[PDB]
Amino acid sequence: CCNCSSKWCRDHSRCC
Repeated sequence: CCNCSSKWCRDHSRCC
């Protein structure tokens, strides 16, 4: 999935 180091990842993905 994306990286939790970027707000986009936390917003464009629920893997965080």
